[PDB]
Amino acid sequence: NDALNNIINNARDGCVPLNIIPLTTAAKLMVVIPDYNTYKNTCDGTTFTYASALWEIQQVVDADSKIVQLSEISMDNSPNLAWPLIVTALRAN
Amino acid sequence: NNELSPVALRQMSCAAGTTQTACTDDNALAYYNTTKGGRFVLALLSDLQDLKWARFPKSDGTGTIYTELEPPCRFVTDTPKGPKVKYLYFIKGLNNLNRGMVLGSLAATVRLQ
Amino acid sequence: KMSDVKCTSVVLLSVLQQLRVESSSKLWAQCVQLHNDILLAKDTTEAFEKMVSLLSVLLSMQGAVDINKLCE
Amino acid sequence: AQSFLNRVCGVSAARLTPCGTGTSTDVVYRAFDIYNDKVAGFAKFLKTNCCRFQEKDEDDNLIDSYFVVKRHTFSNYQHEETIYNLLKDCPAVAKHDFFKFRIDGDMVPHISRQRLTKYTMADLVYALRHFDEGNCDTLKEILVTYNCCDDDYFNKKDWYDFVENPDILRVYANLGERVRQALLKTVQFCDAMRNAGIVGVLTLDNQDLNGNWYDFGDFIQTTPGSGVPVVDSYYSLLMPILTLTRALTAESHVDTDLTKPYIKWDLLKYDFTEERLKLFDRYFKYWDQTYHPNCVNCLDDRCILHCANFNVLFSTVFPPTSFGPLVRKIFVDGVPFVVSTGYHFRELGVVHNQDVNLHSSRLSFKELLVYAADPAMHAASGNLLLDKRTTCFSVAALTNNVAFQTVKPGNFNKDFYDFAVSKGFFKEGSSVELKHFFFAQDGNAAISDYDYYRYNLPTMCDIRQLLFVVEVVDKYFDCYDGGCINANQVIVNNLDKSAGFPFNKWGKARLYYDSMSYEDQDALFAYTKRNVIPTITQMNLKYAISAKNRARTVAGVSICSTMTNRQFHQKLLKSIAATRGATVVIGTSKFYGGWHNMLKTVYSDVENPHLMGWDYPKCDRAMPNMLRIMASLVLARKHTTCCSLSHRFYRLANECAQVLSEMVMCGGSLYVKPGGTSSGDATTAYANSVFNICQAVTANVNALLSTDGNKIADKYVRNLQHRLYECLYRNRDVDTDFVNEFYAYLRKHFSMMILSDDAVVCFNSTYASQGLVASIKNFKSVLYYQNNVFMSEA
Ligand SMILES: [Zn+2]
Repeated sequence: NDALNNIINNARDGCVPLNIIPLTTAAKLMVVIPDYNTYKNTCDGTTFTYASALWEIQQVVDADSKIVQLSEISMDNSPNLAWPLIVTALRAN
Repeated sequence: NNELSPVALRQMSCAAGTTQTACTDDNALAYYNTTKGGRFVLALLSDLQDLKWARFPKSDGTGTIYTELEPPCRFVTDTPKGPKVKYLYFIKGLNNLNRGMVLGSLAATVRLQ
Repeated sequence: KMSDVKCTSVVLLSVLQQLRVESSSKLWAQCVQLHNDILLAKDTTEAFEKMVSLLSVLLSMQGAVDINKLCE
Repeated sequence: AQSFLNRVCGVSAARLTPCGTGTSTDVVYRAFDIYNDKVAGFAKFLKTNCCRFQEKDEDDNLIDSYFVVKRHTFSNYQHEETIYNLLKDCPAVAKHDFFKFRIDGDMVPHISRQRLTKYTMADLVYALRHFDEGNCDTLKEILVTYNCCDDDYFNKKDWYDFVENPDILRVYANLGERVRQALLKTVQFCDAMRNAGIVGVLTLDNQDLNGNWYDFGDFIQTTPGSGVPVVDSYYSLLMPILTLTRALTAESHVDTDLTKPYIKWDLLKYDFTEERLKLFDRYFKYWDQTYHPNCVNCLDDRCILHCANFNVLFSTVFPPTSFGPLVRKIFVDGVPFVVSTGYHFRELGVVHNQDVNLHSSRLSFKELLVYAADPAMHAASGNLLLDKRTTCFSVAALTNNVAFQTVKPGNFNKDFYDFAVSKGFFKEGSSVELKHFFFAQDGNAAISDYDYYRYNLPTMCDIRQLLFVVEVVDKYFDCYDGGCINANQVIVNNLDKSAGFPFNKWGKARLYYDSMSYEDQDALFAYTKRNVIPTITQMNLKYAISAKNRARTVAGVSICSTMTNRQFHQKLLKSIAATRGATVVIGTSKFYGGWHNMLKTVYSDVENPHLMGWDYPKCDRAMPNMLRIMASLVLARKHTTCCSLSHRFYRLANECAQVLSEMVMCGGSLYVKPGGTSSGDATTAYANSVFNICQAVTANVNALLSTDGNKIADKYVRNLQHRLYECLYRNRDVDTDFVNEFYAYLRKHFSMMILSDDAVVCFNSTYASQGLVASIKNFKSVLYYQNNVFMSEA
């Protein structure tokens, strides 16, 4: 990606620590979630910023890889779900 | 409530000068501690304006050491004819411990101005 | 006595394993819990409790034609 | 009486209330740091030359301030006077006041230290290093005194724990800031005491708990502008508290102010130096041996210890992204790559490769390999991840769906069991009854386990006594030999195991130990003596009988690590493995009466013998880093010819990157391993044993010094202890006479047999009761203050 080549030109020397490359330059985001609470506190709505950039939800699969719409996740449809849902969001821009 | 160290640091006279060769055989006053390794030396005392090197025979007398000195510390002792300028060189890179015990034994021995 | 209960449980969870029950999740959770428990039991009673409260898991399946095996 | 009590209320806040007696002194049980000419130590005496007044408050409630009035010699009264009169300025001085008062016909002098604090920094540091839950009260009374938490907390049992109730941390944390305060005032103090030209030493039990100082006795005069302090008892004792309570956390805020948020280091800044050095020069200024951030510049390893500490401290203030490999883009024949050209550990400063080379056409097997195992390529192209099941800072993903693990049951063996009952077994009430089983584990097994590294903290371990007991432990290993070897001398067993990741997509070690010449392997080895090779690692679930339903994991390491650490250690590892009759007993069969021989060794004439073992609660997660480096250093010590210097230093670096804190391909993703060992590399059981011995010694050192001074009877041992302290703090360099002396003393009264993390000690009984050999309670105390877990006595 250009964005990398950017970020490396911007280097002081051509050396950047690794832990900020997949964070800033990478695209498709995966997220794990254990609970409904953490869900509604951290990936609630249809989008969100995080690491200071926007992200869009695509699909929310679960433990058995069953597609689950962003609707069923009520507070109270929760105790009927395999719980560590995987949210596959995207580098929103 | 925690006393430091009752001392036993001796004082001799020997050789020092300004350069490796300028050290005349008798002009400096060594303060030292004979530790596990011979008469292990700590500090120098003099009256001359500057002495950047010193020379002392070894444990058995093989060679003469070429031990440089500190930018000397300034002070004035008293001799029956008034004040008298004196310098206290240290062997460079000598940590606070022995500097401290040397000052202890010294200021004990010599009362300053 | 009870020692056979622990044994039977080991056989049993092995069965429910090989019947491909782990495609679920929540199943495998409740089962592995019942297992890990009776394998620390202390008194035949609550054992037998967890025992049946498991076994029925298998019964609800339809891989077994127990009407056969009960041939004696 | 009162006129006195009046006359020592001087001019201020006349609200006093003598919690003393009348006009007599007091008797306090206070824990000094003492070292005259005859006694020595850090121990809890009974002091009594003081009258003590508790200053009260308006509304006539008590209030934490004090007037402490001491009575001593006239001559000393003058010394203290002229000194105080020289130095009544640098605000870290508790405002004294002298006077002469009459008791009877006696004109007794009196000094009045004004507004102090009931305790002193001593009581803190002491009754935190030498914990013992049966009676830790002063801890209770401090922690409530400074609003760290309200009394109710303490009755909820397991309040002192760590593996349990780990919220306890935050409680300690609440204190931290005030500790920091002390440091700062002391520096002000030191500067004054220099320019006014004084000499003396600072000790903890002169320190009201706020920050001031007082007990100005033994200082002596000097020229101005040339006064020296002595700060190597002070810090070097204060060291480990400094990262229990996190006294540096008020240093990341927008201006060292709890209110403001944080600084935000721009994501790209990895260097960080003049910061490190500036922090150091503002806090530990009067320290007495140079400090040089990047440990590359250090000399004989011991300077590497004395700077690896300060880094393990200054590194809990910088951000946890700019730690780790430093990638950069290269060109394989006009083709952009990203490869890890360096590293930036949490201690070892910055480290840069030394044979790096851009723009290459065709790359051979060697470098091909060393590229497929760097995580630069792997994570540089993967989906960003964020996990809310752990706390360990995740990093990247790889697949597009995580993988879940499960651990099937065991399977029965009916017949043998049917036999067994047929022989009249398991008939109820038996004293043999099944107890070990094949426990089964559900889905999220791994990560729900690998989470445990959150039990691992940073730590600063006191630097002086460490720089000594490393020498004694060293002495325990003077009967072996090792050094670099060559390919045709390593020896592999069962050359068929796993090969970590990703090399396990292609087969076992048959290939890689096979698809390479000897010269291949020698290029590799004598290469990493000048470069760094960050690696990965896999976690595996064990499947075997047990007795506790938890999980198990074993870190399968990637081949480019073992394939060198072998070559580098094999000679020693054998030399230990095959020697009969010593301390370490790795590799001595228990068959053919070899066991009996083991015992009739580890007895060996210690007069009044008792036997004690112990066990380490969560041994391989909670081991702080410093001790791991200490193990690796003691092993490499014997390499003095094969290696050189920079060869070693990069070799240590390669190990610390490959087993201590590198990424962990747990599950289907990458995390970071903040610390702790890793039970799968090339040098475990040995390193565990060494660490273990380090704990046993440190316990004995404390048990010695901690003892009072003037009840020791054997004048010989008293002169030991005294000599010990002297060699330990005052001195700077080793006393081989003393060290040999000590080692012998131990072998005579505290003999020990060691397997990898599994001990037995046979020790001289009545000594224990006299406290000159570390009985159990000292083990509690050490596991606490420098393994920061709590070793139950069950
Ligand atoms: Zn250094």
